Amino acid sequence: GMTEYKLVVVGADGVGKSALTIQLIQNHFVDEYDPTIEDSYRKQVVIDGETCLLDILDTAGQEEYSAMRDQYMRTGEGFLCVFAINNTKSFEDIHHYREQIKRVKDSEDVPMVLVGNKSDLPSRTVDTKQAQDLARSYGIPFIETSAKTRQGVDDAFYTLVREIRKHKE
Ligand SMILES: *N(C(=O)N[C@H]1CCN(c2cc(O[C@@H](C)[C@@H]3CCCN3C)nc(-c3noc([C@@]4(C)CCCc5sc(N)c(C#N)c54)n3)n2)C1)C1(COC)CC1
Ligand SMILES: Nc1nc2c(ncn2[C@@H]2O[C@H](COP(=O)(O)OP(=O)(O)O)[C@@H](O)[C@H]2O)c(=O)[nH]1
Ligand SMILES: [Mg+2]
Repeated sequence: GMTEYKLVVVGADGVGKSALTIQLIQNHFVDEYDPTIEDSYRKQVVIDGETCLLDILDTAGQEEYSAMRDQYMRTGEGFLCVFAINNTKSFEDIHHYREQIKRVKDSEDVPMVLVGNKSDLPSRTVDTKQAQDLARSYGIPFIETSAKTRQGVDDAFYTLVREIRKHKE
């Protein structure tokens, strides 16, 4: 049977959650995607020789801590916590997203990857060392991405699948 991995992409508005998801799905950079569209997209991929089905939830809805929103986020097996390297506030929000994931999954060990997006841009405000160190503090991997150039896109989603595999085993 083909294993399906449910991946959820989270982070502050405008960090590039949709552009990253669409690069994985379409193999195309989409600079404009309605910031309110929250949807799931599937793609069959080969990761370490195993053909698997990715189901990616690209988050966008209003901040809401209700039984309904918690249950929808709880379907995720692994999470990408995205910030933009030129937006300090998005990096400073990361701990909130991790805390909410741990809470809905009722687990101290949820497969997770820290993603520093917009790596193509020159006006960086978050040092790579600070981002590597945040990931080190949590015991999770860190991946530098650009949805514009496709830098790190497969690395981010594929590392998350590998983290899910380790957790299940
Ligand atoms: N974009 C904009 O403002 N978008 C909205 C929609 C999402 N959103 C938001 C804000 C937020 O803020 C916290 C960091 C902060 C801490 C104190 C309370 N608030 C104000 N947090 C979230 C958020 N946090 O967790 C989520 C999840 C989707 C992550 C996975 C786990 C769970 S479980 C659960 N329930 C939820 C939820 N909700 C999550 N989301 N979201 C702000 C703009 C762009 O304009 C430009 C308009 C500003
Ligand atoms: N230069 C650059 N712009 C990006 C990148 N990813 C997203 N963007 C831009 O950032 C803005 C928000 O992207 P979007 O995917 O809508 O973010 P979301 O709200 O997290 O889904 C848009 O203007 C995008 O063109 C990237 O890696 N590089
Ligand atoms: Mg979006």
